[PDB]
Amino acid sequence: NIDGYFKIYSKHTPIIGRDFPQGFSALEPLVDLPIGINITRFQTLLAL
Amino acid sequence: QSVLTQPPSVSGAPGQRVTISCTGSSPNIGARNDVHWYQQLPGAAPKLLIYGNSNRPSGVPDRFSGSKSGTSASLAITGLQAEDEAEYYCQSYDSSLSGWVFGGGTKLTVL
Amino acid sequence: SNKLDSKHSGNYDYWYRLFRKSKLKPFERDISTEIYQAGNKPCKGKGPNCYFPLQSYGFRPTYGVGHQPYRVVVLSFELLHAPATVCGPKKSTNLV
Amino acid sequence: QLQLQESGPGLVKPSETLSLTCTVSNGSISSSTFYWGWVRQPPGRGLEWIGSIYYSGSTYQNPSLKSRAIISVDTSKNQLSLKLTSVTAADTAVYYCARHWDVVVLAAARSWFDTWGQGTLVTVSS
Ligand SMILES: *[C@@H]1O[C@H](CO)[C@@H](O)[C@H](O)[C@H]1NC(C)=O
Repeated sequence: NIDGYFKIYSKHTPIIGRDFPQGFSALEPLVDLPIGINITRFQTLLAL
Repeated sequence: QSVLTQPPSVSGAPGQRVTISCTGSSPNIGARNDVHWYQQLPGAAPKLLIYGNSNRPSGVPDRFSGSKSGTSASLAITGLQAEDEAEYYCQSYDSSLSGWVFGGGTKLTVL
Repeated sequence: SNKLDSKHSGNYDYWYRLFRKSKLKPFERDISTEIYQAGNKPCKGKGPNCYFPLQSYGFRPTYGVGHQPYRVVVLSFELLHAPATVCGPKKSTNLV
Repeated sequence: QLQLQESGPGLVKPSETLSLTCTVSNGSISSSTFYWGWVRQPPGRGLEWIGSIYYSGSTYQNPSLKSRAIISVDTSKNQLSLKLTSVTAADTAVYYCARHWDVVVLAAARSWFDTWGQGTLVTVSS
């Protein structure tokens, strides 16, 4: 959250998921939007 | 009798920068001689914009800025508008002919 | 706009308020049908001493210049220190 | 404000004298400070200076058209007169009376044309 301007980077690696991979995977930016508010806490949502 | 060389035509987008250049030969117009700039709407009398290579009369917008260096002289236009399309002329004094001369006339087109 | 807000036999669709308990703060909407008080009576109705807050903008194709249905659209901008959201159509040129 | 009114026959047969005259309003041609001159511009070409003339009788004049252009001035009727002889098909242009070349302070190289006439479209045809 530098100077507002929320940035999200993501890449979905295909490596099975049996363990945390040791290989190198970069991160390509997805969105960059002028949110303009301060962020300090961060939660997560679940499904049903 | 065109001792001053001008580009036949030029074009640009509205609200953008365009440069109009005018130069003369060496034994002809020299460093001391100054270059004035005239605008001619179609079917109208030519109108003065810049004299003294850096000065403008009353009523001429500050957008039209010109400069002369050595022999070459040029104009700079900022904030181009649809009213700026006209016939532009560069003119100065030729010491070899003892008389004034005019440029070939450049076509400014707004896109 | 005399082609949309005017018609034969008149049109009284529009309304406007001339009687309020006080002034209107800028950028405020005061949608209410409250009978304005005259004197000290708590009356709630129409007639003498009891005036409806809003009147009509009855428009017709045949009026004077000052009585025409003028279409007014006002634009308010927030030119303050904030991230940009709306900006002008920056121009483009050819490539060459 | 200074106005210029110039007139002349817009059609002239080939090979005799062509004659126009400019009028000065809200001013005086006797004004010693500035010069006065004629500028012609053929259609589809650039401006061309044909000569400038002072009130006394001293005349600037382009050497290329030395043998054909005569310019005269009178201060009584405030009239700027221009004559052109041996007119051929290459002389079709629109002529302007111009005021320029301040004498008191500017020099002959920094002189700029300042006042322009409305123009008269003059052609030669058979
Ligand atoms: C003479 O010329 C100088 C510079 O060109 C100028 O400052 C001055 O006013 C002129 N004086 C007269 C009387 O023209």
